[PDB]
Amino acid sequence: QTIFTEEQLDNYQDCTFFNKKDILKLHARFYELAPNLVPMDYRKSPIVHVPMSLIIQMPELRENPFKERIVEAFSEDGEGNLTFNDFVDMFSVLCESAPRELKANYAFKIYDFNTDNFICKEDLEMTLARLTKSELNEDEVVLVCDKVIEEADLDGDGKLGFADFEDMIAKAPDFLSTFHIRI
Amino acid sequence: GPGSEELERLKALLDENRQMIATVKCKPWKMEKKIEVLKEAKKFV
Ligand SMILES: [Ca+2]
Ligand SMILES: [Ca+2]
Ligand SMILES: [Ca+2]
Repeated sequence: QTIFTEEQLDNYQDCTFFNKKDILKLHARFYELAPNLVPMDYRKSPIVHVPMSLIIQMPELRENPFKERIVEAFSEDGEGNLTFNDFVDMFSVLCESAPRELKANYAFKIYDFNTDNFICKEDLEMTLARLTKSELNEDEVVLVCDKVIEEADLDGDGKLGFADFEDMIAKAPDFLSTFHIRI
Repeated sequence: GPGSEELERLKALLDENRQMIATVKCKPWKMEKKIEVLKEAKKFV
């Protein structure tokens, strides 16, 4: 194996929930998305981006109702054209070993559709509509979010801060189901 | 309908005064015990 140096694999294993063997598997998957873009030899730390449009076609992501916003969350400019490091970071957050609070950190931002660092009724309607995959129509989503937003708003300001959100998802773990993706 | 299904479900989990009922599913208990515990708790709330 001459794709990575031993120090690179040490760092990857220490900074993610993957073992070295997993890292080599992830490089193969990354490389297969775009062999003309991705070096087979990473020992000099090349900098390459694979477009979001290719990443969201992987079978592990393509059915996820938040696939674009998940991939964008690990990109510098929010466009989801990931480096290998970004790609590894994202599947480490998504893996079985990652703690709930790490998943929650990314989920809060991905569900904060109007980017004001709280979850309001309207953020929650857009989130639930995607989570329920056409099982619920527009007003059925309203019905649900009406009751959730009051129950979950512990502090009393009409919106959910990150603490409210973490307490919510501890009781209703299905809000994090889209952040459990094995690769 | 589908909204009412989701609603009473999510509302069950998030009620801060009925967390005994909400957390039987988190216990290493057999189904029969979980069901008898929920029946009893629901009487006294
Ligand atoms: Ca918001
Ligand atoms: Ca409707
Ligand atoms: Ca609040």
